[PDB]
Amino acid sequence: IDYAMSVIVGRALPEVRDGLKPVHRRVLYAMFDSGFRPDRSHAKSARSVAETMGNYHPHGDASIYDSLVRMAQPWSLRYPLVDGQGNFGSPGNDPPAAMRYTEARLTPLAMEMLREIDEETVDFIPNYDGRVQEPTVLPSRFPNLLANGSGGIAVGMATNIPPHNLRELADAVFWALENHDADEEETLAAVMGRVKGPDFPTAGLIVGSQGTADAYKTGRGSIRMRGVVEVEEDSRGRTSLVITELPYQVNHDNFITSIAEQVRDGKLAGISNIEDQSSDRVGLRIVIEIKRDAVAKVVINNLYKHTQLQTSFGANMLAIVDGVPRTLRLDQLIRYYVDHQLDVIVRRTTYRLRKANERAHILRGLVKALDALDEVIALIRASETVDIARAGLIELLDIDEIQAQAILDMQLRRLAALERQRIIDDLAKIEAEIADLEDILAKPERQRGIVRDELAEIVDRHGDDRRTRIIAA
Amino acid sequence: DDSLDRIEPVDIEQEMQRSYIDYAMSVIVGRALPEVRDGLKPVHRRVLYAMFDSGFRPDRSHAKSARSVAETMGNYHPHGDASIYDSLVRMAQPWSLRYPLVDGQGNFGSPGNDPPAAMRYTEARLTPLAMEMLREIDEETVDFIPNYDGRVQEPTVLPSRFPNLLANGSGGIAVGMATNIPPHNLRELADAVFWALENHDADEEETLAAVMGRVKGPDFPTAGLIVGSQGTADAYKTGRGSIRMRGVVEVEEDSRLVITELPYQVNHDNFITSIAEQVRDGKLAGISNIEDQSSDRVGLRIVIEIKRDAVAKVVINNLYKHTQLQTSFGANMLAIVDGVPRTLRLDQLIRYYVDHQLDVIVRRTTYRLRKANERAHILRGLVKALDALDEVIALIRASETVDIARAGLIELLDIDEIQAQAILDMQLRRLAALERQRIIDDLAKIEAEIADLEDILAKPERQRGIVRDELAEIVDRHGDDRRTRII
Ligand code: NA
Ligand code: NA
Repeated sequence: IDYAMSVIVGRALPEVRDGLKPVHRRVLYAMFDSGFRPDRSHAKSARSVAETMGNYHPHGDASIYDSLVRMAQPWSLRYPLVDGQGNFGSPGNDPPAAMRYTEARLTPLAMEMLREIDEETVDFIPNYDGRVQEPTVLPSRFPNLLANGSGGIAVGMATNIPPHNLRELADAVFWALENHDADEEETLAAVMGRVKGPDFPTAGLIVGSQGTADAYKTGRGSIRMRGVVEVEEDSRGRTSLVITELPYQVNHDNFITSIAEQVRDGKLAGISNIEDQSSDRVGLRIVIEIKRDAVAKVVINNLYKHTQLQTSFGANMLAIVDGVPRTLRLDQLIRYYVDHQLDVIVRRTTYRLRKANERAHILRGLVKALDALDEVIALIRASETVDIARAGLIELLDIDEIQAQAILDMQLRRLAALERQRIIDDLAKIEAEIADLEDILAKPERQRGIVRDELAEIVDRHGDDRRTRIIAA
Repeated sequence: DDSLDRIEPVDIEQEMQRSYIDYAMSVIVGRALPEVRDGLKPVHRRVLYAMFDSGFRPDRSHAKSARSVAETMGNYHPHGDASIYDSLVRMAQPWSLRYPLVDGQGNFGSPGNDPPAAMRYTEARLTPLAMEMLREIDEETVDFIPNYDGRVQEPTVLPSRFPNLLANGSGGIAVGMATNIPPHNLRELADAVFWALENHDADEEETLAAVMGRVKGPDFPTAGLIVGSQGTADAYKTGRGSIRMRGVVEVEEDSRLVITELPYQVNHDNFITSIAEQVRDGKLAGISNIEDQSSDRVGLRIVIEIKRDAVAKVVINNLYKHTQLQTSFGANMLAIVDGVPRTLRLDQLIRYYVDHQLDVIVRRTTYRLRKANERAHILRGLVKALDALDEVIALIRASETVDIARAGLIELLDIDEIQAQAILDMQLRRLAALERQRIIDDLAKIEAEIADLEDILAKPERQRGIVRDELAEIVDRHGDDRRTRII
């Protein structure tokens, strides 16, 4: 039926607001709700998988651990959300260890995605069995969809958003925050000016400008990615080619294999031997030894030709906007994100203000009780029951049942001189807070300034240098 | 293993390997078979405890099985959900367990080949009997140990307020050795236990006879009939025996052969299949047609019709012969006692259970006694404060800080820091007339409790009487009529 697709496209494509699919959102939220934060010891992955399975994804589905694992791989995510410990696989064919052998916890950036989620910043909905509530989206204090990108298949409509530099994106966002009046085309230009292009975790080089611009303005484009090969004098002492970087998503093992197989086919003469000298110290380092009668330049170009040393990234900016799949331009992605940020901020202050009032209400009744301490005390001791006392206090002080209950819940230790003053002082602080909150609600410029300052803090702390180099040649 | 005369470097490695195996498998066996005390294997114990720790109690709504499977998987059994759900499911089937521990809702399968629904479609919760297995587990009644990752503690055994191992029985294979204990009647077992409680001085031969006298034999949840006495007796006195089970066929006619019960563990579908596949092979001539007419509200009903020629029950006898309408239960009372597998006699099973019950009770009393004292300590200081209420109140209001107040109170009342902190933690509502009296009354109750507790610790007869009364209560509520009929 019509809702069939609406569900297939839910597991297939990412939301534009946080850039996540239901699985990942569930996993992250589960870890959060479990307290698996960065300032705490890693927890066995089985714990996270289990918390997700029982509350949100009731399947012995391998897709849970698969999501947890992937969000931990620095070669897959430009900005990882999971902090892994143990065997989480490799850029090659080496498979990850079982749930029970690995440990995981959230990264500081992931903590920014969940920031203030308990302050009604996003809409929650009941889970599969209706016992608990789950988030439809995360606050996403940092532009995750564009930062980490996304890749998924729908009914022939598969998304393919590339990763980007956090510092750059933040610049584009800051511009959109100040130029709220601007029109799309005026914005499309400013954002395209700040975001130089994709920034893959694997580094490498992007060759050209067409693919990028096409993607940013038409939501579709072919980006030319190229590995990084160095030329070295070997112990031969002749020439050896050294590939230190590969294009995004290129499997190291499959790559080396294609070279050896392509060679045997006779398609890659000039090559004497291939050897992997990679390591955590040296990083990627595939040494290709060329024959003494060979030109480095010709071998290189033949590599670009017959291997993934040079490959294309087929960008397709397709995301879910209000439950409907859509192909977007960079300016739309940016505006939809900013809108969400603003929505989060108003909702946050709306919530804080409500709770601030409830707090002040109680305090006003505690202060009243203080000004009549001797009376309330005698009244309470004279009362045969707490009910009588509750009723007597309401009458005696002119307060409601909640306020009257707060007084009866008060502890002896709060009667100490400095304790009593603390109640007074608090009341003043709370009233001042309420005012400031009401001010934010009244001024859209204040709200805009808040998202800007908070985002700036985030970029200062977690922002990093660009990895992928753009080559106009 | 092997033998000695070699003097080689390859034989040093051979000896060590044999040693590691012995140690290795001597430990694996501790898992394959059930413990004497609670009758459970680690999987089941973990599942039950997880449900308990989650609050999935009989007095609350069923929860999706996936929740139970998940709680188990993450805290105690991180290997997968297959083994877990299978255990949860098995413990909910009234045709498998004489006394189910899990209360299932939805498709938990059938006595035949119909498979259960997925964990997201079924719901489950603990039965009242399961709640008895976990009774007082939070009062240091059993030894706990850290779990796989050391983040949480898990039980090595459950309090087991009812004789589960003998009640529900058990069947497993560890290392060539496989246990096979049959289920029994709770009311009967309780009688045997009550006897052992009163006749603590009795000897093996006497106890054996006394218990064999109260437990008439296995009582399968699938009812049926046991033919003979040798098998049963053999099992109860040698820990091994062959018990003959028989279905219940009550033939009828037109209007123009009805099997209503099958032996324990006999698959309904496989049974009917064996009949048809054999008949068509001519091996079972004299049968016109088979027909399943069972349904909830009627029960098992397999209709078998004979040819005109033979209206003889000789067809019944041919059934007993070539089908599972009559099959044997190979009893083998093998359980884990102190980490070591052992074949036991009914009296040993009974005494080891009683010992555990007694252990649980003194441990419970010991714990309750400690907590009471800590409680009485606090109360004594709250009462003191009450007798000087006006003073303590003025003192507190005069104190510039809670520290000053804490110090002032210690002096003023002659009490320690803990007692002095309890007073400062006291709430206004506790100053109400009836509230104040409640503190006084409590102190008297606590002191009385402590005394009684200390008494239990001193008297073994009191401890024995406690397990007897509590067990009696359980049998009155959850005990049920016998199902299997003997001879
Ligand atoms: Na008021
Ligand atoms: Na005292």
